[PDB]
Amino acid sequence: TGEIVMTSSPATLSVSPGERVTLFCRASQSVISNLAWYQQKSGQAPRLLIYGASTRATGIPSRFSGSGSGTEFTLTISSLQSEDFAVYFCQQYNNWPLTFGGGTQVNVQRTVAAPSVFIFPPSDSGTASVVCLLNNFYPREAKVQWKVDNALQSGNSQESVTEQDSKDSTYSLSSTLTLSKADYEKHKVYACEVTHQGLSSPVTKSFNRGE
Amino acid sequence: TEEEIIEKVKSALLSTNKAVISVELKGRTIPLYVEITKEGKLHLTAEGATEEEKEIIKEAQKAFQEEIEH
Amino acid sequence: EVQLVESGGGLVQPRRSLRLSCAASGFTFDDYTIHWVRQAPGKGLEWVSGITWNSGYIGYADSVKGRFTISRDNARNSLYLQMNSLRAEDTALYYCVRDAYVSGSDYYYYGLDVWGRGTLVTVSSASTKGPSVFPLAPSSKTSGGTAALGCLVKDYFPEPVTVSWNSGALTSGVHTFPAVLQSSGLYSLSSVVTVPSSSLGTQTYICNVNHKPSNTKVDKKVEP
Repeated sequence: TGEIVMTSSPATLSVSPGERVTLFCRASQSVISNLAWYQQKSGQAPRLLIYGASTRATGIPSRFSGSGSGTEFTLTISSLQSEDFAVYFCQQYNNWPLTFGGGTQVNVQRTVAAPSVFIFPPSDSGTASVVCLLNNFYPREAKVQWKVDNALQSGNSQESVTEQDSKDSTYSLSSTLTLSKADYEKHKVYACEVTHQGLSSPVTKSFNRGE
Repeated sequence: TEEEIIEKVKSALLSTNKAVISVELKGRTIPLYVEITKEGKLHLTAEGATEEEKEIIKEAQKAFQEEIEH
Repeated sequence: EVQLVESGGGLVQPRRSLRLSCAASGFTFDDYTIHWVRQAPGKGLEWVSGITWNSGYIGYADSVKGRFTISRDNARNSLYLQMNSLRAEDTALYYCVRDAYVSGSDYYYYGLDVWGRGTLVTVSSASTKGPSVFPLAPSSKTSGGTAALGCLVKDYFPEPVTVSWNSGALTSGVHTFPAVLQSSGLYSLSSVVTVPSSSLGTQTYICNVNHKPSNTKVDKKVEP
């Protein structure tokens, strides 16, 4: 094949301003020092940081430094600042096809915050959907399971997660369960089961069909 | 085979003047160091490579060098 | 002002074709190799294709070979990308990217140093449909005196949809979630807000859904 796969790690990282940040990139074959690093803020084009394995681009602050040669590379932010919260990509240019890593998202570190859980019953008009809301929690990882009549659902739900809030650095998640009006009326109890490390025990919010 | 090496060398010197490619000459995966000068001189280096394996690389290096100048 | 400006993206049906363009400015176009790099929504970067200064070498990713054709016109300082047999997986933001490595130069640079803002390419069989705005009831049953209410915006196409609360009055506590693509090819989001439970009996809360591609302006009253 000849294609060189870039492997980024960690997938996500949480740090506070002032901390030292280290991001890793691994190559499937040797790339020598033909590795670049990019920074991408939300809704913006990638910005080249370091083009040689260690050569900082012109205009890039000195807190950014890169290292490695072969198949193991690192990007170091000596003292992270607020404007450094972004996604960081590695890219080899040893031979075409040019390939990027998955990317490492650096996030704002915060104290754990348990979510407040709410469940919203349907309101139609051929059918409607059930919504479960996890509001202002941290970290992002959270398990949401639907159970109608004590039966675990599967494949009929979709989740959506907000970006880290600019005020409190928390996340919000909404899980929508969609059924037909026929299947919705075949069951009585619709429960949203929520697991999160900020909760001392799994939280179950449920309702009976018909308010 | 010798044409398939020129292909991989050509794809390596597109975004960089120095690269390393893996070539399967005959029953062995040979690491190959590819280098180009500003004037356009290509050197192919094989390390721990048998004389035979070295000569096939010299033949590929000559064939691509003529294509570069022409 | 070294910059690359893309054009030509829009809505396209599967199996059809689309031609992207890129205009260069502020640098010698005939000295650099130029690349197309795409980014799926919320995913990584993927190299699509590249051309050398003289079109002497042309490369394609295996996912687009045979279907995509790249070409350049150094007389017009323009780059082009002809996309054929388009698939839904081709939906992405397409960047026009200049390579920094100029062979034969005295001082070498590397990487991808000049990017465009990108042009969005959506491949979908869906037709423009206005949003169906449903209510999320602030059920009176705790959360430490905090109540949650919202409205569900289901079955709409294409993006985007702007949601406001009480005509820009209510802002704090609002979370408009990113739209998810349903299996029906239609988009669906929801907007929620946390309010004092005592305000449920007095305060009126209004959703302000506005879908301009469909010319739909819907206001919905949320009531327990």
